[PDB]
Amino acid sequence: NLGLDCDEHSSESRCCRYPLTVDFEAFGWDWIIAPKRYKANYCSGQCEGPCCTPTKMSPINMLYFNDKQQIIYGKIPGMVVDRCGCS
Amino acid sequence: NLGLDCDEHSSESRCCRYPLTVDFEAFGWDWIIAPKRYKANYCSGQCEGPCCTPTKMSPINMLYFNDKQQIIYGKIPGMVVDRCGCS
Repeated sequence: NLGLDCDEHSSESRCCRYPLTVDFEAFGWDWIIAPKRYKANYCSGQCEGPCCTPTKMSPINMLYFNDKQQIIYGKIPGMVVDRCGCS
Repeated sequence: NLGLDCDEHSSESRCCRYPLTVDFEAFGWDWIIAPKRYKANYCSGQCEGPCCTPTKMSPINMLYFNDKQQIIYGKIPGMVVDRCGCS
């Protein structure tokens, strides 16, 4: 398979990956220590039914408080869109 | 500029980003606690300088020992190839 990577304001119409930064403190996800922000990206474009959606995801390593007075470092899956495709 | 994202054995001749897993444990980089391996990717393909090279990079968050008996969590830049292009 083949994926496409675009900038914002590109003229590509096909299903493409675009940049997007997620900001945990902006949503009040207070229990996260780091990172406070990260580039998650997102998918958009014509698939002409099938739609443009993540076909590959990658993890990020996070430092956060849990429910049990612990601080966790852990690899959290499914956090970054690595590729977009029609499905 | 538009980037392409390939699987291994894709048959694409153009400049494209391919998957690649870096394994710190395999190279004995013993000051790194986590992650022991991660998806860095790489760039390969024809550009008809111009050479197929990374054009966007992403960090990873790492846990490691330093020179001063300390354990460090930090955002390490330039660790993941996010986009490949001809330049």
